[PDB]
Amino acid sequence: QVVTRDYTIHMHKRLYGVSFKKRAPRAIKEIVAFAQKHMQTKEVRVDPSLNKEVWKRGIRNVPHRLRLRLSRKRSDEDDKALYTYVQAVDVANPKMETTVVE
Amino acid sequence: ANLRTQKRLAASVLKCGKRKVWMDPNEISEISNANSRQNVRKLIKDGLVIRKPNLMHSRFRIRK
Amino acid sequence: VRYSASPALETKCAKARGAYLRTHFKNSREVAFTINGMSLKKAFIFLDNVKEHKQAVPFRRFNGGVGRTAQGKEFGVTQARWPVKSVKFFYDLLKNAEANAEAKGLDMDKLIIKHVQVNAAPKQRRRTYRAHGRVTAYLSSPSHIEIIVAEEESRVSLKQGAKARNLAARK
RNA sequence: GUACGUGAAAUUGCUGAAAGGGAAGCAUUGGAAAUCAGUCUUAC
RNA sequence: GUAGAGAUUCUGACGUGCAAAUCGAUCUUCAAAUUUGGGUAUAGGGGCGAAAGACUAAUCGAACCAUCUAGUAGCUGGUUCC
RNA sequence: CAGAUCUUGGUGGAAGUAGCAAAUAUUCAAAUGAGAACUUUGAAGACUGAAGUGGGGAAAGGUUCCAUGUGAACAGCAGUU
RNA sequence: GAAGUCGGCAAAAUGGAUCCGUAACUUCGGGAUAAGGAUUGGCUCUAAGGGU
RNA sequence: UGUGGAACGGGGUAUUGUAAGCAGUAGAGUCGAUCUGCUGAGAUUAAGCCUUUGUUCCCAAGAUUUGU
RNA sequence: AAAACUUUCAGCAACGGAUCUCUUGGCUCUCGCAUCGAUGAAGAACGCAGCGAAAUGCGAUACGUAAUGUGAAUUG
Repeated sequence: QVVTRDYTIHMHKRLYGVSFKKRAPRAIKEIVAFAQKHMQTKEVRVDPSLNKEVWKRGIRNVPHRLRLRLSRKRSDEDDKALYTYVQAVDVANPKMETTVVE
Repeated sequence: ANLRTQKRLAASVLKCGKRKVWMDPNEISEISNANSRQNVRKLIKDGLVIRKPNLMHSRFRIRK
Repeated sequence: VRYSASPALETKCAKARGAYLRTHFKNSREVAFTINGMSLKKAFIFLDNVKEHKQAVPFRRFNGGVGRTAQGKEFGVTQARWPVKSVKFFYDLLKNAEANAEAKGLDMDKLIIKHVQVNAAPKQRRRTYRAHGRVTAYLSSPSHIEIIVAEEESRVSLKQGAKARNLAARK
């Protein structure tokens, strides 16, 4: 249930052809959909630092790949919310496989 | 909740713009209790309200 | 105020009313026609599905320009929508009717939506400004809604008489 | 029940019934279905 | 050539407009017959006019208001039960 | 009274339709709350770019100023503002 | 490359600065930025042009 | 519950034109445009490219309507 | 070709405010009377109550003072 994993997302393929003025908002939405499909949780909280890194190169230029850390955390106030917390990971090259964090 | 009055007071007391006013986001309840200029000065003294530094406009490239 | 239908006999029913609700009368009518006749529990499941875009409310009378969808096929229609404001009002009234049945001592397992009606409420009116210094109406069409939940749902001639006797009795 | 006497029509929703192959309405005649009165029973 | 003052073209946008005259591009002028605030003067068969019958409160080949006035009608329309 | 582009008021079909497309643009977390695309705070991304979307005044308005409070109604979505 | 069209309408093309060059005509003032040519970055350098 | 699906990674294919870093008995000159080597490198590559003895993950479900 | 939809009819419920009944109002007629102001009128402005915005009333003696009459209220 509660599990933490690193993924690489191909934002280049998911943003191909997207209007320049919606690129970064679309990237955030693709992060949320990416997290929902992987961890099967409808509630997804994006870390403000991850939002900062997505918007790092402006609204029009989003990095071609992002290294994400997805954590299916149980809850804080509710009993069985079972939401995904998504944050950024600083690595030399995001071109690497999915890993399971201890 | 609403801290618009506190921000206008803080800008006036700190002698800067509301763009330069920073409130500790973890002290909203105590900042909201602060409703006068004495209270805002006490917040600034306690460090819960800070005037942020100006944005960077270096003349290094211009001098070079 | 008295309801439209002969039911609302309080021995075996419940009812709930809403007046002057600020939501579109046409959307409310389509929702009411869709939910009319299904069980109260299944009505709740359907309404949450509409709120979540898993099912759609068929638009049968006020369907002008309504787009097509695949979620109308279980009602045998092409035009269907997801009016969330109207469904939210209907959800609140159905919860109120269920509460009334609870206090009245009915059976929640067997309750069905026996009657639901939407009527046009008086229009509140507003102004919109047109070209060439013209002003016209920006009317609002509220709805009165009422719901009732309930349980379950020769002489013969002389010749004819003689013929009948001589044929049946004699044999 | 103050959106307050009575509460019409236009128009509207619900219910029941019915009708419908590019209008509808009407007139005439009968069928079907629903509905109903008179008459009678008595008086001499 | 900028601000500012204008308004040539697209006979573009819009044309139940953002707008009862606007927007975009293009264009004319930009130190003087220049642009303009406030004060003040000129009022309807009058004013004012580098003159278009222009303008004079979205009203101009005679402003607007109220009265005479329910003006007049060989003209159009309507004119109610069996 | 069925007519007069009749009068006044009311209400329809059109129709859940035309439409809500100028002025580059928002996003994440938290708070509040029944309810948050829109309120507030922090973070980020932007714009006006000193002939400003800045700071003031005159004409005009008149209390719109300020704090507190908020069922509606109004802010052509929403609204705790 | 105007064959389009009533018509080059719209669009394109040109465009700053430096140097060279500049016709008819003229009221001698202009025309004129006529027309036509060339040149333009970065970097390392010197050469002059002022004050006590 | 499969030569299953997905998310990535690897390979191929393609586009561009040899990335950043460091090194040089290269560089007009009085630090320095630039050049050379590593370096057909690096970046990008399905978003409607191909392929994968790869890696991790997901799936034996809800609703709804139907009888000769 | 059953449902939907459309139309018709009826019941109920809406929308709307007709109708009926009322009426401290209006209109018309008749009768009677003659009385504004520099001794500040008609009109206007701003105020006045324990809690009032308007209407009504009043003027810093401000929803009134005196005097006369009535006789126990005013009223949210």
